[PDB]
Amino acid sequence: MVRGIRGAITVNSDTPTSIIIATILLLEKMLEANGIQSYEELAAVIFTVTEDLTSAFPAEAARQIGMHRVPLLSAREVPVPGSLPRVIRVLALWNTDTPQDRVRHVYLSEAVRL
Amino acid sequence: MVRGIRGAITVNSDTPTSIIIATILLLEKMLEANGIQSYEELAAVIFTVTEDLTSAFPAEAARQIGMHRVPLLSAREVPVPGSLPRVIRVLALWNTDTPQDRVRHVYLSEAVRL
Amino acid sequence: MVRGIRGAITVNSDTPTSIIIATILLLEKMLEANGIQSYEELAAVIFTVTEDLTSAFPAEAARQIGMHRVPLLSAREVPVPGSLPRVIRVLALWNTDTPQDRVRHVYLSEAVRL
Amino acid sequence: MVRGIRGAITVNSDTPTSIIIATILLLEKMLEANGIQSYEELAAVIFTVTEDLTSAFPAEAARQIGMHRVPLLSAREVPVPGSLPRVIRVLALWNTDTPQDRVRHVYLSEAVRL
Amino acid sequence: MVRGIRGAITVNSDTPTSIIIATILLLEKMLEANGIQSYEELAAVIFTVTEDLTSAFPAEAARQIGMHRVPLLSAREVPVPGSLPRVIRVLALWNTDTPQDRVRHVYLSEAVRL
Amino acid sequence: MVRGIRGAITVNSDTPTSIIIATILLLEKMLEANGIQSYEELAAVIFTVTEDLTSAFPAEAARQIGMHRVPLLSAREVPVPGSLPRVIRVLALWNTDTPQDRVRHVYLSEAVRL
Amino acid sequence: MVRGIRGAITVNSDTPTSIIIATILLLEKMLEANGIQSYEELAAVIFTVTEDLTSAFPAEAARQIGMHRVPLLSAREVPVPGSLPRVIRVLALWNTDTPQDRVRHVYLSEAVRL
Amino acid sequence: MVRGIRGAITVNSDTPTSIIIATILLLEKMLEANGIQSYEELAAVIFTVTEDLTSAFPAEAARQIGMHRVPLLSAREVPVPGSLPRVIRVLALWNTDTPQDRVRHVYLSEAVRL
Amino acid sequence: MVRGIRGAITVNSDTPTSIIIATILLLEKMLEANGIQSYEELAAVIFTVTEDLTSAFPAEAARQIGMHRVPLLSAREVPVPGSLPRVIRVLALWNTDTPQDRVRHVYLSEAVRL
Amino acid sequence: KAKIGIVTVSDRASAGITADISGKAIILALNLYLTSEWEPIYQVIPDEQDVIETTLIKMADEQDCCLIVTTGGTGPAKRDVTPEATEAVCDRMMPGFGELMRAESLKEVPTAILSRQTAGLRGDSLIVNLPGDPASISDCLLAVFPAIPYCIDLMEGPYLECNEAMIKPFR
Amino acid sequence: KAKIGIVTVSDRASAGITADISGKAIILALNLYLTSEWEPIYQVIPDEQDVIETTLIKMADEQDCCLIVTTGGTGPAKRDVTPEATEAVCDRMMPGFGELMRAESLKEVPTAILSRQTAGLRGDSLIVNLPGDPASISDCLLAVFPAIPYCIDLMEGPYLECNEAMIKPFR
Amino acid sequence: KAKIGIVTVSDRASAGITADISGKAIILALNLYLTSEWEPIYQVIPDEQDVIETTLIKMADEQDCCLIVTTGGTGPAKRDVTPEATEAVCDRMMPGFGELMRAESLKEVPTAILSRQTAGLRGDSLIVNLPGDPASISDCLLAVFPAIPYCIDLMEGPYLECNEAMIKPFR
Ligand SMILES: [Ca+2]
Ligand SMILES: [Ca+2]
Ligand SMILES: [Ca+2]
Repeated sequence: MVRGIRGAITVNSDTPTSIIIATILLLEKMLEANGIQSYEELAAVIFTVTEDLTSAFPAEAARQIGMHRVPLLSAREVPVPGSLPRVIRVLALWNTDTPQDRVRHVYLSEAVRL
Repeated sequence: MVRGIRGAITVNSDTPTSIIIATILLLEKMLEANGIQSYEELAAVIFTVTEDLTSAFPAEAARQIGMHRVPLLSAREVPVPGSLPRVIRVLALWNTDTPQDRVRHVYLSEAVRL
Repeated sequence: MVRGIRGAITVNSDTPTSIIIATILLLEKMLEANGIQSYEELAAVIFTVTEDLTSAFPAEAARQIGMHRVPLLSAREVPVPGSLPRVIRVLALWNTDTPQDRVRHVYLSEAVRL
Repeated sequence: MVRGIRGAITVNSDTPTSIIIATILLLEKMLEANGIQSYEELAAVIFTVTEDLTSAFPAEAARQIGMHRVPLLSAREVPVPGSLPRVIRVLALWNTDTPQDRVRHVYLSEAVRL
Repeated sequence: MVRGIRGAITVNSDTPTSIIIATILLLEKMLEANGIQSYEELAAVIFTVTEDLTSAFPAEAARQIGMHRVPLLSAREVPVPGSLPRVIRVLALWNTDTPQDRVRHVYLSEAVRL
Repeated sequence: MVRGIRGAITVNSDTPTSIIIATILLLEKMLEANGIQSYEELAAVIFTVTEDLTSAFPAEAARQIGMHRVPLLSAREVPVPGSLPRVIRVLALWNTDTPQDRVRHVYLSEAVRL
Repeated sequence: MVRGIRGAITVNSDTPTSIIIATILLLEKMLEANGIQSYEELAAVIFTVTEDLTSAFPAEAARQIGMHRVPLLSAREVPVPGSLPRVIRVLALWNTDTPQDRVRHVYLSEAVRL
Repeated sequence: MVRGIRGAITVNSDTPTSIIIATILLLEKMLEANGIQSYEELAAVIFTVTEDLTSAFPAEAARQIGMHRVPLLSAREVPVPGSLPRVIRVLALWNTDTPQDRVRHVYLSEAVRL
Repeated sequence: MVRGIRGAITVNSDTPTSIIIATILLLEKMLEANGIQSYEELAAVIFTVTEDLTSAFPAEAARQIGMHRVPLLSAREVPVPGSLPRVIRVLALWNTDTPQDRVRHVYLSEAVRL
Repeated sequence: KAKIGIVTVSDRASAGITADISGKAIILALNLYLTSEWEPIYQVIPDEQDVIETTLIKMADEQDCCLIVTTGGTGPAKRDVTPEATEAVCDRMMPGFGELMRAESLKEVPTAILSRQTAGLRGDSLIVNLPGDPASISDCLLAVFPAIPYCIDLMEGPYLECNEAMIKPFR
Repeated sequence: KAKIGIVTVSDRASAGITADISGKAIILALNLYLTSEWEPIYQVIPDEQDVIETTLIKMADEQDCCLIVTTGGTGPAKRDVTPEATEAVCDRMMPGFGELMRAESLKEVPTAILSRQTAGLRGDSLIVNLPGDPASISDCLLAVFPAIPYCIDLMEGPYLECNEAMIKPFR
Repeated sequence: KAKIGIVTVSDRASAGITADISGKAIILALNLYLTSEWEPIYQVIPDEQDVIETTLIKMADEQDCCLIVTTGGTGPAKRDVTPEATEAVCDRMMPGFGELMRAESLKEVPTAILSRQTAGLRGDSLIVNLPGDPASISDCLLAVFPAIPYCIDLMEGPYLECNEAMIKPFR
């Protein structure tokens, strides 16, 4: 009995400091919005980045807030022409009985346009 | 208690109309084959596309059939030399107690060769 | 109620024989470490490969040990400069009530450095 | 005591047949609109063409309608980015006492946009 | 009975704002220097620009000071090596009985060097 | 009441000495042929050169025979493929009541072919 | 009976002002350190520069402090990869009975690292 | 009262180990052949290398045999086409009253051909 | 007790015949100007050539006038932009008690400009 | 309608010796830039700091100019005091304007470092210094003006709309 | 342990309306940069110049912060006065900080000239202004921070060691 | 003859501990630059602001220096106060000098933003701050000096002629 949680955020530059910070912010905001109390509730978390972001692993930011015992995976997003640049996307798999329409998805900065 | 559902379909061209249509067809066929009655049964859905398809997000097609409250994610497939071109792949994560051997996977068009 | 299992392994060359073998080894080691008794326990398995590995699908190796009824998906990893080369990563989604801190993750060969 | 007459016309291709025909049409229309009765009334006629038209002299078309005794000159127009393509412009110098606001200028085909 | 009036002016950059302003200044100065009281006195006005100026039509500036009923034409100047860069030149054809040596020609900014 | 006078001449090379000399010769011949007695009779003179002549201004030659008080302008001719190379063309605007068919136009050297 | 004197100095840029100044400083410091009282004591002076310094002759700086009657020669240093950049080296040949271990060699700025 | 001593030697490759060793060998052989008993007898030593040798300073080898208090300088040899490749040349300036025809010059390996 | 002697000469071409001849001339002139009676007076001779001279060794010319027992060395001069082309420079080290201001330096052909 | 101030600072022009083409150029540029209604408030004054200060204050406080553009008196000449007068009447300065103008001009003239233009805010009014040279006027405005409509936006001033073909402001 | 000040200047954040993610971002960056022990001294204050001055002075003199980083109130908005408060409390200014930050941002937004950030020294304390925009925070710090540990070195302050993989300071 | 001031600001050099090669370098550069007659007016002083101010004022007002070049005391070190002393004695500042010098040095060292040099005018005298580092002296002068003869021209000062092979000023 699992619910996915989507998140997204943009950065202004392809640097490690920016990607990690944005990811931390998004991750923390995703957890708070849904009232998650422990990392033990997470089956797994998957990240994607657009092709214009290569300097850092988003997964590193999750470990900065102690998600060591949570399984993480990252991949590259489809590079659609004209699509929003420099986006970090998150799919958290959450062990919960929360109804689908009661899950809260989090879109930050310019990623709100998505 | 989750079961994955795999799907795949090919297109003849890298255009948005083709990718979205093929995806809709595959998605609708995946749901029907397994007797799913509501989008609320889906934890999440993940797509991949081969590197020769860049014009559109497959996730857009899912929203065309009202999968707004379902969390979606897309990524790029490994570009193996000599591998089947122009493939959209789907992994739906389904909340069900269906036995593994009773889940129905859907391979359409030239993707049947997979 | 799902737990992810992470694995990783390196290869010394981009050939099909090497990628498939390494993947089989990693997969078998992941299952043994966690005491899994049947493929029916697996919701799904996701693979990623670094951009320097293109000759083969990791998913093919899973089918070599009879994971036919298990849903598989593969994607490309983010190509971070200076990051460990030639890595196959696995995320298995496991139907279990095992505590998060009792799940065993498997890092083999040079991938131990991760 | 001289009045200039401006004309302009576009063509769809850089061929001699098209440029000469368009020029003849424009020239004949310029003369008719102003009620000119003889080529002897013309001090001179100057043409310009955009840089995407090189296959023919506009002055050749004037000689096709018997402007042999009229002095003709042609030059290249300024190639402004985003400006209307493939334009033939004419400045006829007319010996007349016609008021400035009673002279009739002629803009044909897509050149009307000018 | 016509007298030409020559003008010239330089600009420091190939931008529309600069070319139009410089042209307006030159045009206004040409008219004032010769005591012209109405645009109706002008048979026609011809402009040339050096090849390093392509962003704008000089003729546009004349229309900014209401020379709508005056016929205008523009062309490219000969690109002589080592010749003064970025020059707008004007030849106004003036209906007047002014003696040739009583006509006043106007050379502005670095164009004074001409 | 103005009549244009056309002239043309060719040169064998793109050098300043050749262009200026040819222009002087043409100019002097144009004036003599029409019986002009003073530069005061000229409203203006316009030159064009083909794109294979860039080393000099034709207008400079007119000033070598004292046409200082005469307004001069030069432009580039349309570069038609296969058209006669290395041509200097002149259009003099002459204040005269000479009939159109009594004006004498001057074509020198290989420019006679025009 | 001759003793060589070695000197070296670095500059931050390949400009004449920098090379000459640095050389003067080094030369003056070399003379002072060894207590030389006259240029007449110098048999000769040889300079070398690294390949990243080409804008000036070091020998010119010696003439700025009046070494006109002293014979000077300059050459290029071996361009070793990873070797200190932008170095001016001096070998002065000094007529003296000073013991070898009593001669003072002068290494300035970043050249101290040598 | 100074005598120069010339030496030369070849190497088979542009590596530091080879250049330094060859130089040491040549230097030691130069000293022995002339019966020099102390480094204090040397005013200075100058080296040149052909353009195909860039990996090391020859001067480094002299310091390996304790020539610390001896002033050293190196430069690039003229790259004559067809001239012997990979040559290290030495000019030692020796404080001695030895007759010119009693000084012994040392040419080793393929450098004997010089 | 040593005095350097400087010489320089230019050549019109990078050929062996020219470089050797010019060098011989310069060398002979250097010796004569200073009244040297024997090659035994020379400690050593050093040459430099500009980078536009590569066809020959200057040292070869010295051996053409019997300087076999004299130690010779050659190097490349610094290639300063705008500096005099095609220069052969000589520094002879002369065993003499001649005062510094009584030594005669020799600059020949266009090298006089130095 | 938005009101924009144009201040020509020049002893020669105010004395009626030289014609003020520098000031005329700014007005021409602004007419080319703006497609919205605006009223030019224009005045020629000598290189006297007391006069300049009073002028800027009168334009920003009394006549309510959202933007005031000055020209002249920005050099090292003894009388050039326009930046000083500007700094005196403003409560907050905008270093980014002078920095960018000098940066764009240095690609041409090395003597661009002799320019001392600044920009500042007096209440809800933006004051910008341009050099006296008529030719440099267009290039200087073109550099900083794409930021000016948004600056005025942040001060609750008039919403200036522009001719995109001439200039493109960022918001 | 080295003590670093973080000052969020915002009426909305201090009033508890908007969440302060700008301040949180700076702390996250500094945690990523520094591998040596340090204590964050953090406070949210309104856009009131008297309050800002007092705050900066309290952090540099009383609490002994070697580095104080502010965010917000650097724009042309009427209430934005952080640079003024900074200039008031510092004995010496560092023009090079604002110059570089605006220079790096201009490659993106033309409106970077509307930014008025400066930096200064109060005794042995370096104070640096960052813009309010959370996204611009990382890029601004990344530009100037490679010089900050050496600056603090010159003032006999704490020897800050950095994570090279994140940032590389020059000494 | 034109008179040019050279001021070395350094506690160690004025105390006679360290040799002043920074000041010697400026004189060497100026000798290489100028082909016209000029007299160097040179003095070494400690990092004391009262002394620096008095020195600059004495050189510009009493000894009539058209150009005064200082070196040292432009960093974030506690004693470095040369820019402050410069700003105190000048009636008008030239921001373009410090802006360009920092801009050229940033291509090398990221710590170029720690430099606080400025330039200003006292009456008819141009004062320019150079860093203390002897190596940076040539590159800093080379950057700003092509504008200095024309600056001095505008103040009715001496007409400095230059060695084109060494440096090319713009007029
Ligand atoms: Ca107001
Ligand atoms: Ca303190
Ligand atoms: Ca004075």
